[PDB]
Amino acid sequence: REIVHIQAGQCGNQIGAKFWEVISDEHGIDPTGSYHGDSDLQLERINVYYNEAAGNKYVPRAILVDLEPGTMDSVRSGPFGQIFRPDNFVFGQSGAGNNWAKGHYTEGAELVDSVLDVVRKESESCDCLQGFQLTHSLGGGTGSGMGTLLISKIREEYPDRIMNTFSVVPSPKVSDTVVEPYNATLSVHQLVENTDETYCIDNEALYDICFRTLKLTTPTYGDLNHLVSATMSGVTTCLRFPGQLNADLRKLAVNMVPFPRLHFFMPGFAPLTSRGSQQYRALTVPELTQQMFDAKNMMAACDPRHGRYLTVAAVFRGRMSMKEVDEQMLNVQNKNSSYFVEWIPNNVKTAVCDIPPRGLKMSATFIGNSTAIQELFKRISEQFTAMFRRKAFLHWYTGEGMDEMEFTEAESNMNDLVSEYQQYQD
Amino acid sequence: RECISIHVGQAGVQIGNACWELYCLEHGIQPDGHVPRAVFVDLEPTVIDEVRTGTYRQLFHPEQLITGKEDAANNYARGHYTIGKEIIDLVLDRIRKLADQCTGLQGFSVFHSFGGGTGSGFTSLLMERLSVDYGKKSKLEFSIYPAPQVSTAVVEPYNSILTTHTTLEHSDCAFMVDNEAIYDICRRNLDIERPTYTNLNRLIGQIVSSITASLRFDGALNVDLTEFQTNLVPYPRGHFPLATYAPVISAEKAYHEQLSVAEITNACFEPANQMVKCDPRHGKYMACCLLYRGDVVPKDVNAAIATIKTKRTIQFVDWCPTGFKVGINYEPPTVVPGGDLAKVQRAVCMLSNTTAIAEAWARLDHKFDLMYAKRAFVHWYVGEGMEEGEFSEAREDMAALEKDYEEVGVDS
Ligand SMILES: C/C(=C\c1csc(C)n1)[C@@H]1C[C@@H]2O[C@@H]2CCC[C@H](C)[C@H](O)[C@@H](C)C(=O)C(C)(C)[C@@H](O)CC(=O)O1
Ligand SMILES: Nc1nc2c(ncn2[C@@H]2O[C@H](COP(=O)(O)OP(=O)(O)OP(=O)(O)O)[C@@H](O)[C@H]2O)c(=O)[nH]1
Ligand SMILES: Nc1nc2c(ncn2[C@@H]2O[C@H](COP(=O)(O)OP(=O)(O)O)[C@@H](O)[C@H]2O)c(=O)[nH]1
Repeated sequence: REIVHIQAGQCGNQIGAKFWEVISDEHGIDPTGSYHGDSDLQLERINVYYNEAAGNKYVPRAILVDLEPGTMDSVRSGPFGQIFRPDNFVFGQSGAGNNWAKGHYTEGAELVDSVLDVVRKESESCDCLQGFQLTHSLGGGTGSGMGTLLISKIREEYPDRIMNTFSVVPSPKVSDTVVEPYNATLSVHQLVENTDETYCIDNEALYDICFRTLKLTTPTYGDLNHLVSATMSGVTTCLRFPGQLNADLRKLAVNMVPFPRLHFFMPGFAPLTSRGSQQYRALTVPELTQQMFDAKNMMAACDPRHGRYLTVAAVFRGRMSMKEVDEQMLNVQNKNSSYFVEWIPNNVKTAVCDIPPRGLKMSATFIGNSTAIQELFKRISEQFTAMFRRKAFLHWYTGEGMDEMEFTEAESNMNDLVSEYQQYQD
Repeated sequence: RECISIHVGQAGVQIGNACWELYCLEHGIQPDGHVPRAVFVDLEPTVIDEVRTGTYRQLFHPEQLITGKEDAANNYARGHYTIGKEIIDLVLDRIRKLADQCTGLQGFSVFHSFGGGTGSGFTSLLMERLSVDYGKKSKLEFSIYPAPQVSTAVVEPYNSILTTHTTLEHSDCAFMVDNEAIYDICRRNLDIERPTYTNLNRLIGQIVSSITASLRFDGALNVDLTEFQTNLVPYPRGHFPLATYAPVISAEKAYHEQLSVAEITNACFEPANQMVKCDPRHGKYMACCLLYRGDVVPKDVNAAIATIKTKRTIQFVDWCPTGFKVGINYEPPTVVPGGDLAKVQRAVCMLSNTTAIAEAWARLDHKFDLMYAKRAFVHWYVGEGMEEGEFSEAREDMAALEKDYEEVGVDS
């Protein structure tokens, strides 16, 4: 089976450039060279992310879109940058803005019919594709409405395949934008009902989890868009190795999304460690299952400890005892039964791959579908009502051909999403 | 005279790859030194592929190794209807191909595992397609029953309930085998807290390399599969016994095996070696099937029981005066050269049918309620082509397997 990535926008082209900088190394795949893989296994299931053209030369099966060259060139004229075929790029010299309405209408559109054309050239790659990987941010522009216009047009041609997304929801404290809430609400409006799995990422948490779980002093984005990559990595790809009980986006969505809402998640890593300082790391399963469920170390600033759990799905990887996994995932389920919902007798959906992170023994990607993501899906929504009762930057959207009802729509759409989420946290 | 084996879903292809590993092992014939007699199937490659890419890879013809490049996905309704069909008729073909290829076969051994995808729903329409193409034969299947707590998939119950019901009315006998129950033996009767799946399946091949292999051998009173169900299953219900074993010894904690026929026989009926977490918390065996193999004498066996029995707190059904279809092979076990099974001269395989599974059935069913009571993952099925009925029925169905596995017994 094969998956296809679509890094949309600077952010996504930034997050991706770091994702493909992890899923790459994890396969021993130099900038454009080849399978200089340490293992002889890091290359049989690559048909999940790569393609086979110049034989020795692979092509990460993913497209990159945008509307302000200033970032894509950063990528390609940068490190790993060169390895994705040229055409594999899509963008415009148009006014990117931070207008969702511009990425999903006046401009974002006139770029999709060429981005859609691209993807299929890949969708028609070969064998049964599993689904799509779309990384982006819900507060900027070329990624929010521009992405949304895609996942909502991708389904139009792939109603079968599974719809993924590691959407960067606006951090709880400091937005790197102004019209944060706008691009947001308007964005998920499309995801909440075009995706079937969405790992919400908080640019802040990744800070908290880099300054406190680690003790890094100048945490730049390269670190951040790593961190993400780890989980984003684990979940998919990684899961397509030999597993003493392997899983994949299918079974994940099939175990991770109770009701149709596609529902959004929260990635968590387990073996995070403080630089050369923390050697230690006896790394068992309880210390791996220890981190994961911890009230911090979770990518979204939401508090797992602030709402129940629908279906946790810790993905293990690195030769270990099932006997303890269950035990460990059991004792965390019991000694902590408080946040695990009773209408799902056995939430946890264990998965134990075999090969682990290169210089690592045991790992534990996480994917909780807690009713704690109602803490942000509320957040990014309360900020909206605000700037709307004063029709704030409304005219950067309108002017770009839009409506005052669509802002009503999207919100109310993305608003009950908090409601149906409260319909289980209780 | 021949027994066909079917191995489906990771479990199925797993548990089995371990029973089919001790097999040749105790038949002195290395990796490629005759030919097997089964057929593996999945709708998610990698697992099956993890066979045909390693040990034993060459002890099976790629024809048998049916495999699907679709998406297994832990939803019953996808392995049965939607995608299972995409490869099923192809399997029926393989099987028949193996069916006609012999001198009057017997039954089938469908190793799989309830709580999953390909093993749950798929097998379901394998057995249906079997039992109505072989009514004149027997259909035994190893029901790896979804653990009582230490689970995995979120749907676990859904899959099962539907699977068991759409199979019951087909197979003739289902040997339950729990995952935890075993664990709770690899820490008690083996002293190892690193029990990998590779071990839980080796302990299956230790209770499987009997029921058949053994039986099919010469000794005291040979026991075919036919005798099993004829002596093991009281009524039409494909009644599902719960495999057991007594010489369950820690090949480094118990420095003693010379533990005479009696003592092991006592072990079997202890609610510890049970392969299923179905502690006889009421259960009244309706018909055990103690299978001795090796250095066991027809009078020592015919004595260990004339007390296991008169132990009374052993409590046997009312209606069954002598429920002990004994079996006695000549060859003892043949432990994996480096496993943890100290290996011994004698060994039972006690695979009884007790008013015990009446338990897990219940719990593993009550889980179904809580879920289905909110539909939970339901759509993940209906989309795959299903109706609110299936779930409805495959429940009312169980309701009966309740109003039956408690009825027949409990009352005298
Ligand atoms: C320079 C490093 C990471 C990094 C810095 S900027 C970027 C994109 N990546 C190093 C080395 C890389 O991590 C790879 C090998 C070591 C993996 C270990 C399992 C490690 O213990 C891991 C859990 C870590 O400690 C982190 C990678 C999270 C980090 O704290 C240490 C680090 O800087 O790794
Ligand atoms: N004893 C034992 N139990 C296993 C093994 N592998 C899996 N199980 C358990 O049996 C359950 C059902 O088997 P699965 O392998 O999940 O089923 P499946 O057919 O693979 O499901 P899909 O992959 O969706 O098709 C699993 O959820 C585990 O709890 C194994 O090798 N031995
Ligand atoms: N983790 C992460 N977040 C980023 C990065 N760059 C920008 N962001 C986030 O994305 C938001 C802006 O989205 P962006 O994609 O740059 O806007 P766009 O180019 O118009 O779509 C900012 O407010 C940040 O929260 C990055 O490299 N990594």
